[PDB]
Amino acid sequence: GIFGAIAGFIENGWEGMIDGWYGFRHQNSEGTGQAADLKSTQAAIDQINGKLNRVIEKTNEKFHQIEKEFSEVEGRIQDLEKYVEDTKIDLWSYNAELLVALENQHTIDLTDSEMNKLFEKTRRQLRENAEDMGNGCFKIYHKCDNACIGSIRNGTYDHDVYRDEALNNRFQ
Amino acid sequence: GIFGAIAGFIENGWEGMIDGWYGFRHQNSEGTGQAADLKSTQAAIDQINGKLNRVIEKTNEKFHQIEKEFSEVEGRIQDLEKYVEDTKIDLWSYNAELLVALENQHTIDLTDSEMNKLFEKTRRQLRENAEDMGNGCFKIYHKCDNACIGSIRNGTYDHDVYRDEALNNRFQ
Amino acid sequence: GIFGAIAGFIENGWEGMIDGWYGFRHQNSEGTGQAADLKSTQAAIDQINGKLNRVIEKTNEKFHQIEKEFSEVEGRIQDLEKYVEDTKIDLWSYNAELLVALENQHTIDLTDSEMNKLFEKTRRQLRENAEDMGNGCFKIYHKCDNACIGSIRNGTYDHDVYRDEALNNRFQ
Amino acid sequence: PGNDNSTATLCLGHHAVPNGTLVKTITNDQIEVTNATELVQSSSTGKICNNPHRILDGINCTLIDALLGDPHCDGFQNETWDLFVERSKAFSNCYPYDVPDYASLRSLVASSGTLEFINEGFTWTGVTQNGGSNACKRGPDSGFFSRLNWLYKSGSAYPVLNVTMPNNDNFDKLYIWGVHHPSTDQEQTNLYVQASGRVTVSTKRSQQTIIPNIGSRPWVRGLSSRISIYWTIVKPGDILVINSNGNLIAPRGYFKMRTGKSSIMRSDAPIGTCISECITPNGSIPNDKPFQNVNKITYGACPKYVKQNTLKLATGMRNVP
Amino acid sequence: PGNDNSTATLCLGHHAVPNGTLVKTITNDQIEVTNATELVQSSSTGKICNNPHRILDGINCTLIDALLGDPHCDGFQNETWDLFVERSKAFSNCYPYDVPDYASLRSLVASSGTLEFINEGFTWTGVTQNGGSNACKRGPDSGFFSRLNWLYKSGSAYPVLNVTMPNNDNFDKLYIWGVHHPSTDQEQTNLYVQASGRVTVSTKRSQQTIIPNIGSRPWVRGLSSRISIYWTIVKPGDILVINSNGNLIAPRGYFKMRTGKSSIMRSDAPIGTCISECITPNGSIPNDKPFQNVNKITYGACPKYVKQNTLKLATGMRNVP
Amino acid sequence: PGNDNSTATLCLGHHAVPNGTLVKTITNDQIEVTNATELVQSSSTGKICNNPHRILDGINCTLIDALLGDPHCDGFQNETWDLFVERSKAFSNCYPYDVPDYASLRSLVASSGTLEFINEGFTWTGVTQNGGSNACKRGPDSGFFSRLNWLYKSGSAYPVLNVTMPNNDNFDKLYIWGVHHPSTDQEQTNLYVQASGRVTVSTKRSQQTIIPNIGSRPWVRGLSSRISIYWTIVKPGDILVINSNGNLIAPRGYFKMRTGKSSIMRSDAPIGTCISECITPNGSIPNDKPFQNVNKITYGACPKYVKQNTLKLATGMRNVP
Ligand SMILES: *[C@@H]1O[C@H](CO)[C@@H](O[C@@H]2O[C@H](CO)[C@@H](O[C@@H]3O[C@H](CO)[C@@H](O)[C@H](O)[C@@H]3O)[C@H](O)[C@H]2NC(C)=O)[C@H](O)[C@H]1NC(C)=O
Ligand SMILES: *[C@@H]1O[C@H](CO)[C@@H](O[C@@H]2O[C@H](CO)[C@@H](O[C@@H]3O[C@H](CO)[C@@H](O)[C@H](O)[C@@H]3O)[C@H](O)[C@H]2NC(C)=O)[C@H](O)[C@H]1NC(C)=O
Ligand SMILES: *[C@@H]1O[C@H](CO)[C@@H](O[C@@H]2O[C@H](CO)[C@@H](O[C@@H]3O[C@H](CO)[C@@H](O)[C@H](O)[C@@H]3O)[C@H](O)[C@H]2NC(C)=O)[C@H](O)[C@H]1NC(C)=O
Ligand SMILES: *[C@@H]1O[C@H](CO)[C@@H](O[C@@H]2O[C@H](CO)[C@@H](O)[C@H](O)[C@H]2NC(C)=O)[C@H](O)[C@H]1NC(C)=O
Ligand SMILES: *[C@@H]1O[C@H](CO)[C@@H](O[C@@H]2O[C@H](CO)[C@@H](O)[C@H](O)[C@H]2NC(C)=O)[C@H](O)[C@H]1NC(C)=O
Ligand SMILES: *[C@@H]1O[C@H](CO)[C@@H](O[C@@H]2O[C@H](CO)[C@@H](O)[C@H](O)[C@H]2NC(C)=O)[C@H](O)[C@H]1NC(C)=O
Ligand SMILES: *[C@@H]1O[C@H](CO)[C@@H](O)[C@H](O)[C@H]1NC(C)=O
Ligand SMILES: *[C@@H]1O[C@H](CO)[C@@H](O)[C@H](O)[C@H]1NC(C)=O
Ligand SMILES: *[C@@H]1O[C@H](CO)[C@@H](O)[C@H](O)[C@H]1NC(C)=O
Ligand SMILES: *[C@H]1O[C@H](CO)[C@@H](O)[C@H](O)[C@H]1NC(C)=O
Ligand SMILES: *[C@H]1O[C@H](CO)[C@@H](O)[C@H](O)[C@H]1NC(C)=O
Ligand SMILES: *[C@H]1O[C@H](CO)[C@@H](O)[C@H](O)[C@H]1NC(C)=O
Repeated sequence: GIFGAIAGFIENGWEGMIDGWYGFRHQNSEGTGQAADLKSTQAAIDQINGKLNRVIEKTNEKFHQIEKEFSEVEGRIQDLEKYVEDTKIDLWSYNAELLVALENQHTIDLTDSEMNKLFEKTRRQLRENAEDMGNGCFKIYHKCDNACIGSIRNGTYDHDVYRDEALNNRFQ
Repeated sequence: GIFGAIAGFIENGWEGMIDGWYGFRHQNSEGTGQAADLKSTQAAIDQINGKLNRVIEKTNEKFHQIEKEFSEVEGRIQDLEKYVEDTKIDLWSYNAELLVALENQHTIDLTDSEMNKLFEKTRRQLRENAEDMGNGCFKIYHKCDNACIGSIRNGTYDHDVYRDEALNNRFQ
Repeated sequence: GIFGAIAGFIENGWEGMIDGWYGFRHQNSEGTGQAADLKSTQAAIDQINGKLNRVIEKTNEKFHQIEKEFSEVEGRIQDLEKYVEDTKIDLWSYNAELLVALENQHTIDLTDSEMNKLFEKTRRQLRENAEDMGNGCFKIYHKCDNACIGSIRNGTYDHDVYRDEALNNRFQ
Repeated sequence: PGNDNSTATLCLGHHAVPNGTLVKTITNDQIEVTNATELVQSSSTGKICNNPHRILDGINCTLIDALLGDPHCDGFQNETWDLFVERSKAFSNCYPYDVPDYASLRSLVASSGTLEFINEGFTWTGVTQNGGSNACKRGPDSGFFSRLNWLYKSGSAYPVLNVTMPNNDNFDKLYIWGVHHPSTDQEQTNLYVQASGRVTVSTKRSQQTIIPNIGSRPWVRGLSSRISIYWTIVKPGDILVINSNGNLIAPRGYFKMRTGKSSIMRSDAPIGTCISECITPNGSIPNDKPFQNVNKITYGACPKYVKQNTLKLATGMRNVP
Repeated sequence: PGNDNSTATLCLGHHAVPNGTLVKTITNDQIEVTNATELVQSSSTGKICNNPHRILDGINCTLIDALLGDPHCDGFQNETWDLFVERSKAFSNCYPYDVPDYASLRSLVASSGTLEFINEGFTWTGVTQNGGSNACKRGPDSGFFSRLNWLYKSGSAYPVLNVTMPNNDNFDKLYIWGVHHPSTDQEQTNLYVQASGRVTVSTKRSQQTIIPNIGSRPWVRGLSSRISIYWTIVKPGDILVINSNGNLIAPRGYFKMRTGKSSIMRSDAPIGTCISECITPNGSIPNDKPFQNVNKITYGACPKYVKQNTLKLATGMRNVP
Repeated sequence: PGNDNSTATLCLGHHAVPNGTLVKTITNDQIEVTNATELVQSSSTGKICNNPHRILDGINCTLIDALLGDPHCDGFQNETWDLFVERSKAFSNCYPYDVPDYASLRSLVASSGTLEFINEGFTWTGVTQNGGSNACKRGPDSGFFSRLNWLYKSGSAYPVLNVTMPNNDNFDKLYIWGVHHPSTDQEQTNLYVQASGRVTVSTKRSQQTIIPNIGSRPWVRGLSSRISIYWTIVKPGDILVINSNGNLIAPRGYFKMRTGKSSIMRSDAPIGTCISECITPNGSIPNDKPFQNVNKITYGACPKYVKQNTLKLATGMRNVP
């Protein structure tokens, strides 16, 4: 029973993030906080809406076709009509099964990817001022108040400003 | 002809690992050693068994159908019966070809991924105590006996214990 | 309007690279330069030629089939002939649509992957002598003339030679 | 309490829900995602919406009885439809008949989409017209199919009938005609004099020729006799010839043929005052989903029939506690 | 010797085998993996396993000869089957016959799955029953199809035959009957008096009516004459009427119809004492694989036919030396 | 100017073009790539290349008129083809005729691939041979279908015709024959004496038997009479028997049947002096692409027909400015 330590995406999701799909949780001098990342959130949504527009890219319109139920036994021609239709249904049933499996694999992959993409982006910002804790979190080796964390989420963090302070905490 | 140096997954597999799909080889004060990683091994196997259960997700049962060979020339109706069947076979033949290609692409991708996933996991454990040699191996910048290597494979390696010793070897 | 700074693949392509698909741009004591990387270039091309050989893996030869246009109204049999053919076309039309979408997704993925693969390869060469600037470029923390950059592109860069000089520039 | 003032922790994460749902992938058979959507339509309202397709409810009539002009189907004269609906309660109540290749005539009429009928002035020299039967009551009087003309002896003979009707129009004409099969060799002569009639109906490139067959069939509405129904389509520029020795059940004109989106469906589903593009025998179904397992029989803009009753498309990431 | 005591090397790696196998991917046409499995079944045992489907070996008999009751097929009376097997050595040895739409009768009987036959007490007033022929020997005596009744003149006439048989049962009845075509205009009168017989077989909604044709056909088992075989299905609540002037080859009763999983296959493969769900004309094949290129003709739980003779599914990682 | 002499910048990058092209993916509906290629063939040259398939241009003749031997189609005697091309301008100019199941005869002849005809020495005792008609002029003289023999009365009678022709060959023989339908009951007796002819054509296992029908049809080239065309295939070891009372339009021999790659196509496209594997009614199309939306009707090694007019396959990376 450990409350207090925050943790990242490595084998845990955040039930408490209801204003976005991806985001940051921080712990610093001023306490803790949380903020969604709209950009990666929107990127996942756009991709998923696209598949779901293409999958629903409008039905086929069919009118007069062939009969598919029969009140009389007839032999050869009816056999063929039933076989044609059974063949069509099995092939479409296969198409549907495969489509869903492929699309769901892809949905999972692209959502995982957005997550990792946001991690790497953050890591690139931090340069030598932080280390990967291994749990989806960075240890930032300098005083980083709410405004500081904000600059990271905002993409305006200047690593040079804190570099001396951080290198000193990391090593010597 | 260089025997002595060990090497990692970067463009070489280990023919000598027969108790697992993925693993560690080490070289330290006590000599060399090798140990499979069951978890990533099991993860690849589970995924592959799943595809191979879904691909073999039981045959279609068909009974009375249409005739497909003919002893007499007949024209229009036979033409149609042959065309219906030729059409079905070509479509299923296509399905099979594509399925295998897609599934094999995926099998290769997920097995490569498990490999890289185990590398990154190890890298995260090591923090600042090791460097990526570029060949799938880490240079661990501190005395790491068999028990030490064991703690890495076991996931109980404490980077803090060795941090001072390693940072000193890496830099100053 | 900033000319002078060079930049990497992070959200920008190089219109000025006409002798390869992937490559290096550098800036050093001797000025700037650019060189294609043939290996990753060839790897993308080979993969794309493969798909484009398999997609064009030769047409199906068909001869006598069924009639598909009719000058007279006939009812049941013609209905079936039209339905058989409409069914075939819709299924192949679906196959084609899906194939192209899947293949194009894959083409994009494998080309992105080659890019990132060349970045990581370079990063592994550089060890502790460089830092990721975040824009697809490395800051190399030592004097690296044209010959030096060449050794990096050539895969013969010895990180040890420059390590002391670089660690000193990076930190102390 | 509180953490050191010298460092900070910044974690990256994704949302999760307490109510995840299981979907299928290539990798795994059951993986939990944050949200998903059904791709198989498996329910119907139970009603055939009468908008936007024109639905013609056959009620007590099959399309063929509406075509021939069975008296209780008189309300269908010259009717049109996108989809004709035949009900299981439908019944025939005219001269007992059969249609060799019933299904083809039903199909081609269904697809043509109209019973628009045009009277033509056939001259029938030497025979009596408008024969009626007690098995085809039209009020209290004996009667017959509205679109058919039961010809029989006049005075005491039945001259070889022999007439023509050119198609000088721009559309195909459909002619419905018949051959009468009396039950007794004594019924045959009594109506048509000759002991073995014939009906030859021809165009320039085609001909049908039918010989009647005397004999008793099962009693239907008082009768062991039958009529067999045939049809002939006459293209623009072509000519219809009708030659008969007897037993001819003559057409009174033609049905104008069309091409288009018209069809026919067997269903007992009530007609609904509502709007739906996709129609099944179960009733109309929505078409927002790409697939459906309601019925392989459909009409209009419909999801494709599949065997699965459910297919869940992930619309969110993997759900992880 | 040995490495420094100040550092260590820890390498990550994956296994590899000396016997890799080539598979196909999207990326590459031939990539070596550590292991793979065949998805196309391309071999058969060469035997049709008689378990778990009931296999009925026709031996010298086609299903139609078993149906009609060709004497050497008498052992098939009232037989049932999941899969009837017709052999290339089969032969007919009764009255020479043809079946217009042979394939449909063969199909519907195959699918019904039984030759369960019920005798009905047809009364045939004024004619002689049980005619026999030297072309259909039944021992040393002339004989005929067991399920058919060759009617002919009695005294010196052949009165218009006219009988009925209602279906007061819950199942469909299949009636098999025939029309005799004599070879000479003198054979016709000698058997049936009338010079041009007719056979009309009818229910309430359907009728078939056949006129014989006198003339010589190729000599078969002594004969230039033929019988043509027809059928009629009578639904519950409906009635069969049979009217004939002559040349009628009468049914002796009906075959009880069923629906189910029964079929028919042409094969010369021996029947095997073994177990297999999937049957092909080559013999039974295993069904562990999703596909097969043994035969497009199959029965039971089978892999799907495809044109490829091999498809290798990777079941291991890329093999790298 | 210039950068510090203490460091260097090394950037990794990929090319981009100023003229990117949009393709479709799973992820996005329109993504710009550096280059792509069309997979749907949507154009034709407009000409049917006469290489490498043997193209036989029917010109004024349908395959059936070439088969029967309509005089203006005499140039097609014994012709062969990979693909027979029927033109919309084709016309008949012989005795007015119909073919019940025209489409099947046209199909089986098309697929057989030859009109190779062998004369057989049919003996026709007691009748007159080689009847000719003004509706089938052969020069200035009345004439008839080359492959057919119009038989009629000799002296003053028409004896029951009755002949045989065994197949002692290794191939199937196709026999084309006919039945004449006179327009008047007085035309019938005048040609054939009997008042109701018959034609029975039989092998050991099959028979067709046709009764003519007297009556007027629409005037065609002077005539209200018709001939109806039938066929019979005789397998090796089997025997053809032809029995007729009158109205027989007799074959003069058989057409040798083959199996192979031959077919027939309706097209008005000019024949081209060029080379193409794939043929459509629009003309030949290249087959470098996997798909095509030119025509669902094709012959030879062709791309598969699809509904899309364009499908762009990326052949380069994402294009980024
Ligand atoms: C769980 O996933 C489903 C997947 O579709 C989500 O349902 C969809 O939600 C969107 C947004 O509310 C709906 O789009 C909207 O449709 C209306 C209809 O006109 C339109 O006016 C709006 O502008 C917008 O495009 C969409 O229809 C709806 N789909 C279904 C099948 O209901 C759902 O939002 C997800 N749930 C959560 C909690 O995220
Ligand atoms: C090479 O790949 C094939 C891919 O299937 C592997 O073959 C499979 O091996 C497994 C494990 O031995 C078999 O599963 C077992 O089946 C029995 C049958 O009842 C069951 O009782 C066991 O509990 C287990 O589920 C599987 O049947 C077998 N598949 C085939 C087609 O033979 C094979 O192991 C791989 N080779 C190596 C060296 O890894
Ligand atoms: C844009 O993408 C298309 C995708 O195919 C590229 O077109 C292809 O270019 C290659 C190389 O020039 C062609 O291959 C060659 O074909 C000839 C034909 O015999 C052969 O002799 C050569 O050895 C080589 O294999 C290929 O045919 C051609 N495909 C098409 C459809 O034209 C094109 O190069 C790309 N454009 C750029 C600027 O990269
Ligand atoms: C729609 O109607 C069809 C039949 O018209 C229903 O399918 C039948 O379902 C019952 C009960 O499951 C089965 O006993 C029958 O065998 C089915 N018939 C056929 C032809 O498959 C179907 O269940 C109905 N669906 C809905 C949603 O009403
Ligand atoms: C199973 O039987 C079929 C035929 O019943 C075989 O297919 C034939 O194979 C031969 C030799 O390759 C060809 O000459 C024929 O053209 C094929 N016939 C057809 C209809 O395709 C098949 O090879 C047999 N397979 C096995 C495994 O026994
Ligand atoms: C090839 O020919 C076909 C017809 O033989 C053309 O298809 C027709 O196209 C016209 C104009 O678009 C339509 O009005 C017809 O309805 C189409 N007919 C059919 C049967 O679909 C086709 O456009 C031609 N294509 C080329 C490239 O010449
Ligand atoms: C349909 O027929 C029934 C009798 O079978 C009759 O009672 C009913 O009124 C008829 N419906 C209409 C609309 O005429
Ligand atoms: C099948 O017929 C042959 C003669 O053709 C006969 O010798 C054999 O005994 C028959 N088989 C059976 C089981 O009666
Ligand atoms: C085809 O027929 C027309 C008349 O319809 C004729 O003028 C033309 O010469 C004919 N073509 C050939 C090749 O005989
Ligand atoms: C139906 O339309 C035809 C075509 O004009 C017309 O002649 C006929 O009188 C109409 N009948 C009814 C009942 O409206
Ligand atoms: C076959 O079954 C029927 C139906 O009961 C029975 O009447 C008949 O006698 C049986 N015949 C044989 C040979 O078992
Ligand atoms: C066509 O071939 C047949 C078969 O040998 C031959 O008898 C006939 O004379 C040939 N006819 C022509 C016109 O070449």
